[PDB]
Amino acid sequence: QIVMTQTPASLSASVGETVTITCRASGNIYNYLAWYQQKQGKSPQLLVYNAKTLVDGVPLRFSGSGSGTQYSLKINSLQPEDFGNYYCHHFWNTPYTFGGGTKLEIKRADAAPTVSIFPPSSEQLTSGGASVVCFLNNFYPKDINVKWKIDGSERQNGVLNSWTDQDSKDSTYSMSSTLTLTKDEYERHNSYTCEATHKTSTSPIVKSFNR
Amino acid sequence: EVQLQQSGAELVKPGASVRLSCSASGFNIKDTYMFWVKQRPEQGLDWIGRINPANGISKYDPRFQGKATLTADTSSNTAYLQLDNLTSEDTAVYYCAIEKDLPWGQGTLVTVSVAKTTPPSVYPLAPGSAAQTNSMVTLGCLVKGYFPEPVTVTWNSGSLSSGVHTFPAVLQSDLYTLSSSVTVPSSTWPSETVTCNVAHPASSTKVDKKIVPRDC
Repeated sequence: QIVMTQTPASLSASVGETVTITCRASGNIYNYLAWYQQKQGKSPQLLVYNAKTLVDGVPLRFSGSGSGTQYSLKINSLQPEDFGNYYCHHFWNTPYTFGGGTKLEIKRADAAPTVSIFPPSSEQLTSGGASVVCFLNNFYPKDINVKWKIDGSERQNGVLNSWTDQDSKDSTYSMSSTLTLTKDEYERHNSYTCEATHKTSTSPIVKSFNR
Repeated sequence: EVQLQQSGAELVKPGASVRLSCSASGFNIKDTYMFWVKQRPEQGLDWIGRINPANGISKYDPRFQGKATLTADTSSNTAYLQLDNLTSEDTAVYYCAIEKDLPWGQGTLVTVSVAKTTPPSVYPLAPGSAAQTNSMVTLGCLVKGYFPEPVTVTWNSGSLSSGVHTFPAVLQSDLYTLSSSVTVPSSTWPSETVTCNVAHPASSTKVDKKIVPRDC
């Protein structure tokens, strides 16, 4: 069948910039192509069909083109809500295959993580568990590292980290770090420290409670 | 209006079979081609096959030929997809769409697992009495110990919008853990009531937990 080969895999550009996502069909597809944007947790949205026709209700900044085996999405004057995935889809013949996608992140000025830490809820302590949590909200770039120093000593056991996706207005990220201990162990240590090291300052952000 | 409504989320032992339904409201199925798209968690879009409901003929991708079967009945105007001999490899979100200018269905979640349903336990995250007499405060909610997906967290019954971040769930011994934060100004807390509300449909469980200061 005709295999869609999409590029580039991951992309970073800033607001105001012009970008181009290219899709190369193994075989000729005579303009039977369509582009989508899938935002995290939502259904893929169609942008343009039949290679060049832009869908109604879709911004003029999204221009589509191509001929033969080469086709490419063009985003002139990028905007903050343009982050997401873009899939080029073929439907010349069966099976109608999808390209591998493009993770488009939005280049923005750097920003430091504003952090906060929370001791375990009174309620949880009785279940036989203790979860110390720390939220490092709103930073950019995504690279960031937090270390849990229990009584002044590093612990890396039972820590769960999760991150959100780029905000719609500001393009930043947030992360939640969770060190889960047994009620017993939590009770036999005092200071609990969520220390984070970003790229915006050389001296690490520290937030801790003594209990 | 005109839109496709897909069925609800599923929880199945492996080896089991499912039959998902996709409804067309305000338009007639028989006049279009309908296709289904699969999407493994964190992965991309796979086309399953298309169907023309009129003549009842469907075209699949060889990878799904012996796993999926698209069937369309114009009478109730509902299109279906049946999955056979489920395996972990089939746990994903399924989409329903028409080959034209119309938005696809919201998709259906099919979680294949031996793990039985388990309601979460939400613990409220109140700070340890530190200088909270500064512009904005950050409250938290930690939802954990539930299966399957998805849970829903909102703040003060959906009224608190700006400042909330619900981070994605993650497995542990086949149990998820998720958590949400909200940044309300120092003034509103606690001069007003901020509460974390979470609904886990799979177990007909909803839980409200009032974020309140820690004592002594």
